[PDB]
Amino acid sequence: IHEGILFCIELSETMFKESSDLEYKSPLLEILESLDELMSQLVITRPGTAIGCYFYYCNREDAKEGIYELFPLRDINATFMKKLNDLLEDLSSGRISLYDYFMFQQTGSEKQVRLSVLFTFMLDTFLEEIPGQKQLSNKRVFLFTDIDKPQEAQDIDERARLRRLTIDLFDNKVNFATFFIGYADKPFDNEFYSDILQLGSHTNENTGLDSEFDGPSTKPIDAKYIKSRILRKKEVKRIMFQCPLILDEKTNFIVGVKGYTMYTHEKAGVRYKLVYEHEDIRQEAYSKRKFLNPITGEDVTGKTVKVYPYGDLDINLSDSQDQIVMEAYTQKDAFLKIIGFRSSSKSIHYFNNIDKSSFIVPDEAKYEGSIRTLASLLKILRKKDKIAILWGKLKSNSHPSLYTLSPSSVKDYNEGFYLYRVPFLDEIRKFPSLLSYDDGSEHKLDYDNMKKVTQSIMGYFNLRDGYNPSDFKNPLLQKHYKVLHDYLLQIETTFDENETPNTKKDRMMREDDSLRKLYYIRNKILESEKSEDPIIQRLNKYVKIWNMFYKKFNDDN
Amino acid sequence: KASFTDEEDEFILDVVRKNPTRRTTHTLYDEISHYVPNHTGNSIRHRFRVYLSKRLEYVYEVDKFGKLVRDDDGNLIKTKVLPPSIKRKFSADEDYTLAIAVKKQFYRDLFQIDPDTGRSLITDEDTPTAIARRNMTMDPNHVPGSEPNFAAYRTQSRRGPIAREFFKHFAEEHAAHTENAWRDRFRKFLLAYGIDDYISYYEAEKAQNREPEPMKNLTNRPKRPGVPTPGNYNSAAKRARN
Amino acid sequence: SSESTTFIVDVSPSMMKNNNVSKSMAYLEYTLLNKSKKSRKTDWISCYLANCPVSENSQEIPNVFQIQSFLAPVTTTATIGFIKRLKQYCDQHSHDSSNEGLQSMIQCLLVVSLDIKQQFQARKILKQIVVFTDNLDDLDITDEEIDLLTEELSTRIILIDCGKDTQEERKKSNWLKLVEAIPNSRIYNMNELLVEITSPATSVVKPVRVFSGELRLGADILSTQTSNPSGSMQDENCLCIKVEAFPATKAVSGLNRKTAVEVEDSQKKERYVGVKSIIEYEIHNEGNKKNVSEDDQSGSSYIPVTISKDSVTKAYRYGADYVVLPSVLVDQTVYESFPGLDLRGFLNREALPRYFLTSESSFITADTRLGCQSDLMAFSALVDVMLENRKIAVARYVSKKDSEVNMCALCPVLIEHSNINSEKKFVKSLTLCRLPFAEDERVTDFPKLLDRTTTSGVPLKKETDGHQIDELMEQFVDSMDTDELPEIPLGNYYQPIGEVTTDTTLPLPSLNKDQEENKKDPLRIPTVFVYRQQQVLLEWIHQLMINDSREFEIPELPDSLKNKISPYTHKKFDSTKLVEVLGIKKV
DNA sequence: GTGGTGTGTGGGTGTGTGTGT
DNA sequence: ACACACACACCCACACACCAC
Repeated sequence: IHEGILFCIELSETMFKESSDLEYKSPLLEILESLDELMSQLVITRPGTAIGCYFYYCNREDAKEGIYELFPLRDINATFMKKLNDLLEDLSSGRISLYDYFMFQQTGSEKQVRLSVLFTFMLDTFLEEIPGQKQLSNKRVFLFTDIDKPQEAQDIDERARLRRLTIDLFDNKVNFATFFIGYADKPFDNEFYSDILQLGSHTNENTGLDSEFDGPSTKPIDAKYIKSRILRKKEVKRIMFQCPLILDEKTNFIVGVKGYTMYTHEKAGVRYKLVYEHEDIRQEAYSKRKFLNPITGEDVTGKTVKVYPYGDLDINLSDSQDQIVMEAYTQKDAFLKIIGFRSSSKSIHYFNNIDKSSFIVPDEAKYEGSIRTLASLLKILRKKDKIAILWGKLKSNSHPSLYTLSPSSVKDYNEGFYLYRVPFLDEIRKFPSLLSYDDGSEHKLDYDNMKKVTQSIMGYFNLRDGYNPSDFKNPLLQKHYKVLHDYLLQIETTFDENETPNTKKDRMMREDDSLRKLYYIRNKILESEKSEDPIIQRLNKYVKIWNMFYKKFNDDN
Repeated sequence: KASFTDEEDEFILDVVRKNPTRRTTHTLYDEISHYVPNHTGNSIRHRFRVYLSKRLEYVYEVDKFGKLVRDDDGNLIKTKVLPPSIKRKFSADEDYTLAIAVKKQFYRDLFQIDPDTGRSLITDEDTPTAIARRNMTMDPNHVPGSEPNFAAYRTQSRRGPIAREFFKHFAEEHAAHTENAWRDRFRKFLLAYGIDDYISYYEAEKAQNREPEPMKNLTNRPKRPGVPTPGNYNSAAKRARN
Repeated sequence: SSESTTFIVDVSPSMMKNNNVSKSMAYLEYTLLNKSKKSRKTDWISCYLANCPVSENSQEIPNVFQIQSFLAPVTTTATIGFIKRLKQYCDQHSHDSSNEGLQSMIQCLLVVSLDIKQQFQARKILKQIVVFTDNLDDLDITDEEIDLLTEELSTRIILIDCGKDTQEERKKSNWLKLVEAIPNSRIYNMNELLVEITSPATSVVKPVRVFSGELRLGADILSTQTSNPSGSMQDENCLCIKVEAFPATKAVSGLNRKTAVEVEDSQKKERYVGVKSIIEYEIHNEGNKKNVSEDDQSGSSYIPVTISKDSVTKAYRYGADYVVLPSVLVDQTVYESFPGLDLRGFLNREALPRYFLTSESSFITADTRLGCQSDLMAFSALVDVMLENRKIAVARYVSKKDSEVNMCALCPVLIEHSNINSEKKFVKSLTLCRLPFAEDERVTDFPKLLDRTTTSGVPLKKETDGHQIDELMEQFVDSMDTDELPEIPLGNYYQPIGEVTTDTTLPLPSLNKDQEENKKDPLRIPTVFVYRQQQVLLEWIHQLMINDSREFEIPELPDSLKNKISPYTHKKFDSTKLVEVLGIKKV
């Protein structure tokens, strides 16, 4: 549930300098902006995350032995976002430069911190658990640096000491997440950090294999990808289900499977707390479901029996009878059974979704030889477009369904299967009873002209990039959490209803990301009208022709 | 939102109390939903019917002349008796009376005699006074001839003539409600059911000391499918008022 | 509308010895227990016995018995009583008082017609008589008899042919004259009815409109995002079509259960009444002080306290801060949206990943009850061109003014209609499913699968050998291939209510013959848990109340249901060697 | 004179949603 | 997934009306 991130950023003369990679944006400024965006997103997605940020080597008097604590390892707080946004505002307005803030004088021979004290501080930070906040379930360190060859790199004995410290960190469950930065004009050497941060995975002769885990991925990332890497590394794997996949029943050809929800439904205000406000003392108020006898009125919760009402008759099936009745098609625990493989052109449809899909990945902690089986199955399912029709329930307390295990394409970075759910015959609703059915088919010429005109319009608004969820923030959640944020910081809330048409429109597109693109569509239509060039003047002419065809038909019939 | 904010319940309860003659209607709740920023007429009517109908208690005084009703000072009086609806339901006695009236009118049209006794008369030297009512004389009774007068008369396959005068006279003599309701009741229920059939059914049920049910489920006319329903009070409208 | 059904079960020894009376009793039990779960006040039933050995009738006519008078609403207790009464009559009159030959069954029809005309003299009520007779070519209803019968009956006859045997040719007569004379009269074989009542029953949920607004492309955001009496047609250089949205694929809950408390009874039987749920709020007073001692003495206390809902406020969460919003800001914490479908762009079907779709499906169709047929042409042309170019459209979807804002994908789909004419005239409509937002995406990075590498990125060991692994798995996937089962055609996936509505709530083998041989689709299977518990309840009622049994004898799930939820078999194949070479061992 | 159609009501029922376990 | 309470859509037989040839 909880998680502790620890932003550790190493300071260098190049980091302060703006790079042409980010179009004259400093890598340190990019990291700070990524931190701000990450905290803003996490206060909505996952408020339980704990975040801290430390800089080094800096000359601040506040810096305890060379490490500067922008904000400690604490739970997400609005005060820290306000502090970081003040920092960003000072950087943007030019009030204080990064060099002035961090007191980093450009000499070309600036001192550096020794990694031993850095790693001990990393270990000690996760040890000083705050009494006012809950324990850390997951621990991470977001390591940013640009100096690939520190002083300790030359030595080999202190390399062993650093390895010992790294082993202690891993034993304390503090996994690393490296962000080593390399430039086009300056590549990044990976030997030292790879040497220290890995366990030394070596094959264990002919008496079996060794541990699959070896250490963090120390591959350098270009400065172009700093923000994209930070923002997509903040998410924790939220396991939905783990149910055995019984490919063949009789021969016990059964493997383990893990299930992760690719997407969810984020709601505006489900996270709250019922508060009993009595004068000045505020405390929690809990809600209970008290059951009442409609005859006597007694509190009957805890002494009720479930019965099946058919007509004016209640059928009291006991526990054993319910157990036997249910077991005709499903067991007590979650499972998924391979029923049959089918082509992908007859099973995956875009007009029959009933639920959000899940990501299936092997699980070898309960059934050995699952990764091999599912890797071979994934290889086979693609290169001849097919699926796996499944049958089971993903939760112990749920109802079975027939799914369509589909293999991920080679485009997606993630390797695994997607588990769509096929609607039952009951769930497939019926098309309504329309009040007219002679749309345009009998009028061949008018219908042909109108549909060719609508086809012409459609070609103008083709989405080259395709749908990207990151481009669309949820307007309700954005407004709700913005109100929360600016109330917590005593920032005046914006309210006005006498706005000019120019500024009200700007506010509407600022609050809604989709409205920006809708205004872009409207502007694209408008510009085709005003422009004198014939190659672009076609869009407004097509729209006007469509609007004339629209007006004609309600008169003819 | 998506609640009813008890002050809102009291507001709509008071609005219903102001018009007790429209408590079960459908337009009143549409107007309320127009005035209330939230909730639709269907939702408001359901809320009142299920929950707030138990807390009506009293309705502000309403008379035929008029609404509302105040005292000498100008205060609002609250009464515990709810005025009847705007659509008066029909009963067995009303249907029986209508059937008897139509049967007697049809019998008069053909045999020129009105049950039970009197016969037609024409003025020669002395008049029967007012000519608006029937010029009838009871003296030549009982007649020596044998006639089906009147219970033996069979009225099937007869549908007129009736005209507007007969129904105006019926509504006046019976001192009953509007003529259009009687005309529609007659044409749509009695004729499609049978005047003699209902007469015999009512008489038989009365003989066996049982209450006969009035005519029911005799629509006889289509609901006109293919056109919008006459009256919609859903989230679509929500009509604009001025 | 209002409907009434009447049942006539032949008791003559041809039925009794052939056990067709048991089939009739089972069918009546199913139909009446189906009618009881609704208990409509306008659903009349009445059962007679024809060619009965002992006759009791309201009109003093022999060989005619009314074993059950007219009943409405049908109830489970009444159904059980009537069914066990008919069973007792059958048991008592099976051998010692069995009739001979075939009596006059026409007399029963006249009495039933008279009773129907007594109960429903002139009401516009659908009256129905469903007779069960074992002989059609044997009983003789002459021309005068059929003429008088069709003069008497304005009601339809559903005659069930309980006696059918194999033969190189089938010929019938006599009974067809009465069926032909009376319109809407039908004839079925009883085994077909038994098969129909054995099959699961599909839901018949009425299509209720969800959204009503405009599908606008390029509409000005100033004239569409404002509370206005007029719609988006304030500009004349945009595209606007009035559409409405109905559910298309909604999840089904399990069979309804009720929590109840046992109460008293006349014979100390079981009577259950549903409880009422009231919400109640409480606080915990943390007074828990314990006195010190030199032993195990550590007594203390911990009790809650109930407080009203009036003095309770929501404290929203922002990171580590739980704050309560002032009244004015609560009005500001909600996004004020407006209904409508705003098109963002058109992308190819494969350019939208299938896992993006995140909610239940919905229909989009031109509004015909509040718009014009110009909307119909515009919508149909848009759907047709989207289908022709294989396009999906992403749109900003707000159903109603207070609802959330969604980004949704519009998929063009055709739907097949029988129509009044023989021409099928495919109906064009879009299908709407919502796409995720920025905050919805939970995509992480997982370890690679095909060519495994360590966490640091160096390649992993190639194990022993993978040459045979993929060949054996390939044979496994060809073993269970279901490509021989045809898929439902493009257009018949969604069927309109007009193809499923029936004038009578009686289980019949139906006339829609297109759905036959199109259930081979391995992916479209009937709901199985709901039908399983429905069948279990039906069998519980039957055994434990009608047959007076003592121990429940839970039935087996039918092989028709088990077939679609059990492994398929196209080519015979053994996976034991593949298991051995894949090294699978449960831990 | 009489048939045809139209609105709105009186008493509901059906379907979808939210919340606590 | 689950039951119960609640919000909103939908219905329809029919009193009550008006209009037209």
